[PDB]
Amino acid sequence: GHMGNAAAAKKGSEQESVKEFLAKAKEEFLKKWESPSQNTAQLDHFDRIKTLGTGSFGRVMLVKHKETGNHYAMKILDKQKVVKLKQIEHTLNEKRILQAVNFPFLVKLEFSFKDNSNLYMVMEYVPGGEMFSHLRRIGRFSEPHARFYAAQIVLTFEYLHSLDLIYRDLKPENLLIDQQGYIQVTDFGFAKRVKGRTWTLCGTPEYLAPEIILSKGYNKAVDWWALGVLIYEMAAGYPPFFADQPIQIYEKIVSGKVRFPSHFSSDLKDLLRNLLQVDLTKRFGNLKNGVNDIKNHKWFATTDWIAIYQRKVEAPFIPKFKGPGDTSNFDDYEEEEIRVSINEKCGKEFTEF
Amino acid sequence: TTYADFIASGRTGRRNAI
Ligand SMILES: Nc1nccc2cccnc12
Repeated sequence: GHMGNAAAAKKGSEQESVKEFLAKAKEEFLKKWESPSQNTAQLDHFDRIKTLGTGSFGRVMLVKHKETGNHYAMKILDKQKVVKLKQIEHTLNEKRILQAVNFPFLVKLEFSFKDNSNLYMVMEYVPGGEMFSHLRRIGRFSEPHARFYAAQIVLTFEYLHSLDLIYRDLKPENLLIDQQGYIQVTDFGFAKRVKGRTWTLCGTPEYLAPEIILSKGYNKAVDWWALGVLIYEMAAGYPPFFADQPIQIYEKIVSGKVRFPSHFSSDLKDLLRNLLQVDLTKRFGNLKNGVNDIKNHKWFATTDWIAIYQRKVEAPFIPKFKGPGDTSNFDDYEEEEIRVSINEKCGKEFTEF
Repeated sequence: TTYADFIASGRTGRRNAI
């Protein structure tokens, strides 16, 4: 076969060890998803410095903890706008999952709290900027470079899915680069605990799996489809399905046709054809062999999965950082003043936060 | 080229969720 007796023995043992790790990981997770944390700080504990990113319902800002001096990234969401966009469930999901997970490539939540106007989630500051920025700047990553990042997503999804969590917003915009050149997954706005299927239409058009577009109930296989889009985008410089109107994007996605740049390796196209597989019963990550159809694919043959997890692998690049409060790896956004209303807003909607 | 068509499109910036 493709493996001799030595590699076959090592790989099987590795698989048993993954199962042992994941069972332990699920135990630790279940405690915090039953008994979340709440009210861990307050706004005046923090000096606010600069906006690191903006979204429809709030912003993320660099902040400094006054007593610690440590820098943090503070996500501020306007409670009324969240209610307005029917994002209450999603916001409560984000906080409760973030406080309960623990993995080297998942951003760590330090504090969370709320006031009359806003919800606050205070995360570890990841200074190297979004993959989005580095990718657009360089154009495309080499295959070894894309593979290093993709390997981190494969492991993160294996962990999340074993906890019955789906992520649902994979894209370069949500992947931060830390000081050692490794990925931090940020923004769990659409992450959700799911044991069977879930049904909300959400995500980003370019990354939506066909079953989301066709209004079916879906499961963790949409994350594996989204990994296929991510690897394509990283290696090509553009995603496999794009158009000026989302409806044209959706039409390309469901057609079950994808074209590849001529510089893609055959190993890469074979993996992507198996991830970008419209048929749910044939998509890699969703078969009897689970994530091992991905981890054992030829394109990942040079990947040392344990070494990646243990962060022993040299990164393709280290972001340039000239000091702990340096935001040069982030774009500049218009600053607005944080106003905290005299009256409590949407107090009942967010009782659990 | 496909890349030029991409930069020419309105989908090269940060993509809002749906
Ligand atoms: N934890 C973070 N660190 C730095 C920048 C970030 C931008 C958006 C969301 N989270 C972030």
